[PDB]
Amino acid sequence: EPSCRFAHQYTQEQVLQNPSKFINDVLFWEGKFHQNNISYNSGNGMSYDGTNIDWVTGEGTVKHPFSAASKESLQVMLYAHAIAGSADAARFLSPNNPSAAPGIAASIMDTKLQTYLRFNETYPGFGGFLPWFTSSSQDLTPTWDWNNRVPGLDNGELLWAVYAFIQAAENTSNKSFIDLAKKWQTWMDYTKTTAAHIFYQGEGKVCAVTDIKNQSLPVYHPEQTYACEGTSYLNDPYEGELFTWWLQFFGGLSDADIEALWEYKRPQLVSVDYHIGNVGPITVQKGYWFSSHETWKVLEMPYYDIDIIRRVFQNAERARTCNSVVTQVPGMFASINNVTDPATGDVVGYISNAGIPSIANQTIQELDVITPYSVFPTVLFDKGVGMAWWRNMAIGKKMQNIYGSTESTRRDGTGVSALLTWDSKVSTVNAILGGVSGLVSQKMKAENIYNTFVERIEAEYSRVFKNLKGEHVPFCLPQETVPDTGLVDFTTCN
Ligand SMILES: *[C@@H]1O[C@H](CO)[C@@H](O)[C@H](O)[C@H]1NC(C)=O
Ligand SMILES: *[C@@H]1O[C@H](CO)[C@@H](O)[C@H](O)[C@H]1NC(C)=O
Ligand SMILES: *[C@@H]1O[C@H](CO)[C@@H](O)[C@H](O)[C@H]1NC(C)=O
Repeated sequence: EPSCRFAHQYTQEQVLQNPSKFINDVLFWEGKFHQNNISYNSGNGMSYDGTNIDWVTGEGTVKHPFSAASKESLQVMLYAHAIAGSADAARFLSPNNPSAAPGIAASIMDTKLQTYLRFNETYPGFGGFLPWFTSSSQDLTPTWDWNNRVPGLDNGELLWAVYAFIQAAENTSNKSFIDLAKKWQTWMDYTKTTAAHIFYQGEGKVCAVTDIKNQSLPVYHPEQTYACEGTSYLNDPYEGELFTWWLQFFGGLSDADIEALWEYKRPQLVSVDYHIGNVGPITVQKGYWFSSHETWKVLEMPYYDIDIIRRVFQNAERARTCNSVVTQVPGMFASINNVTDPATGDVVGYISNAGIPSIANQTIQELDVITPYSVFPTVLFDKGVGMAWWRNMAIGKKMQNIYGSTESTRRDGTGVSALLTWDSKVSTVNAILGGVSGLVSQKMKAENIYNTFVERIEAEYSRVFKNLKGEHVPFCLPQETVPDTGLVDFTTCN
């Protein structure tokens, strides 16, 4: 029912007055991203990173034929909600027939698993993990750059997503769905047997990227070797922390090695105070860039069951929203694709370093490009405020399309990334659905690792964050709009 260009059909206050109505429109159009040759390959059930859309028409043109376990995790998390019978996930997957959404998720995940297993057979050296892959043909291949290279961070995200999906499928008591869950449990369980050998160097050091001698050789072939790429380790509180937990619970590490994981991580967990103009001080967890993307872990594991953690991450959103108000930015910041050059149709590059410099490890930042998915952590705390920010960016010229929100816009409104990706779109969807931490905590409790998670993560956070300021500072609403400088809405979405 909703118009493609629904964002400017609402006022800001109307979004706050009824977030659910607005979200219902959001989910409908976000759902249109979920099509063959747009966001995934229906032949092998594998994600594509996304696709370019035509500068003028806003229709799919040039797909990204590659993806990674990180995008897989967004797709899988959605399917976890869909198979559990979530009405919102159904709005996304199957709006004209909600009752079919579980079956669609089940079918694709069946097809997907087959593809994962063919990849494992052909490339056993990955030990059941996924590199960046080409998904445009029936069988997966590593992208050229990712031959014999496997990232811990991305796989950590996928593994907890699959963990959630398994629980969701089994919660249905549908024997078909339970059988599917058990096959996925086998896939997931295999990674437990290889994780430490592939990614754990020792003394609490976990490879960010592991270099494989030869991906064609089995994990324990007499010639096979694994080594960390350089001295980049998963040692910080951002997305890589999901993989830390994988090693801890399932990797077969000693108690001394588990202690070493958290000890080596401790110096990267830091309390800092945001304070600009009359906003703050607000005590936050120091970010890498304080890109929204860095908070991803809270959607996969029940971090927010711990009050000190919930309070620290709530503070993040006080800082994030109000920072944009005080610096007069009509959106918020996250790692994102740069604008499209209209003459070529090509994205001009990728902007990793977009966040909030004053509360970041990396202070050298590009802040000319804003993105709707920057709201996903705000959405977890306050759907209304999250969606108000989302709306403010989506009303920018060309920032809605027939597949939902557009990747990104310049904050001065002189350029747009004419692109769709899972990262810029379905991150937000998964935040709207409340993450999968609920499903995960159920399975964690059943497998008696929940109490360990809570004890450990409360200890680590409570040791650093002792004297919170700014907890009285309300979330801020957008005060500036994206300038209209002559860009024209897509002809299929105006
Ligand atoms: C992956 O391949 C290895 C080695 O051929 C095999 O032992 C393992 O069972 C496979 N993984 C799964 C989940 O079937
Ligand atoms: C990697 O192992 C495969 C499988 O035996 C072998 O055929 C291939 O030549 C190896 N690659 C290199 C560069 O040694
Ligand atoms: C993004 O594009 C702008 C021009 O629109 C350019 O000045 C900037 O350096 C680009 N950044 C990246 C990281 O590609």
